[PDB]
Amino acid sequence: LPVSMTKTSVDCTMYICGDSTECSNLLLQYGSFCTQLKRALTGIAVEQ
Amino acid sequence: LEILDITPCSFGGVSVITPGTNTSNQVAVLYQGVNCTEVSVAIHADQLT
Ligand SMILES: *[C@@H]1O[C@H](CO)[C@@H](O)[C@H](O)[C@H]1NC(C)=O
Repeated sequence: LPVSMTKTSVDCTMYICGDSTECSNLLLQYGSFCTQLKRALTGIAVEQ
Repeated sequence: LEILDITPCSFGGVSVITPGTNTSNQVAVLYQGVNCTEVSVAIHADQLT
């Protein structure tokens, strides 16, 4: 019986816009879309 | 005409340990998945974002 999976901590800016200030700025125009993803990944780690 | 690799800068994560601010104000910091002999020289170079 499996008990847990590998815990992941993907990051919005580093994954999407690697060290690009303009790209990060245009990501900020998307609102808090990805803070949800960070919170959900923290959650999945916590449940593991 | 030689071969050179390419590596991540230092990509990692920062987690902050703290008791309730109603209890104290001291903090201790984490640096996720990075040998921090590398950040110890990094703070000396002040290259830490
Ligand atoms: C990470 O740990 C120490 C401290 O830096 C050193 O042996 C070396 O940098 C790394 N060791 C391994 C086994 O990756």
